[PDB]
Amino acid sequence: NHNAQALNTLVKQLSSKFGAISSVLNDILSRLDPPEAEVQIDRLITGRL
Amino acid sequence: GQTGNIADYNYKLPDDFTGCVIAWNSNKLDSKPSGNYNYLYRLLRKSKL
Repeated sequence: NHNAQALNTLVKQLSSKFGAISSVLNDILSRLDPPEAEVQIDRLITGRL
Repeated sequence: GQTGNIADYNYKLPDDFTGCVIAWNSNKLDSKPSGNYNYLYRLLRKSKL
């Protein structure tokens, strides 16, 4: 159970925003210019790491 | 990271540009009562530069 739980938690943390505009990377890439999108992607990368 | 007519169709500073932008007024030299039609810019193009 614990193992399964861990995996689920990991997957669930893909949906979290970590203070970014949205969890989806494509949405950030489309909406924001690359210089502004870099900061959001950096926040998401830090959270996922 | 700035988008505009000049930025996209005339001259684009790279995303990771290193340097200084130097600008100064040139109304005395580049302006004539008849009109300085010599200078041109582009406002129509197929794709961004």
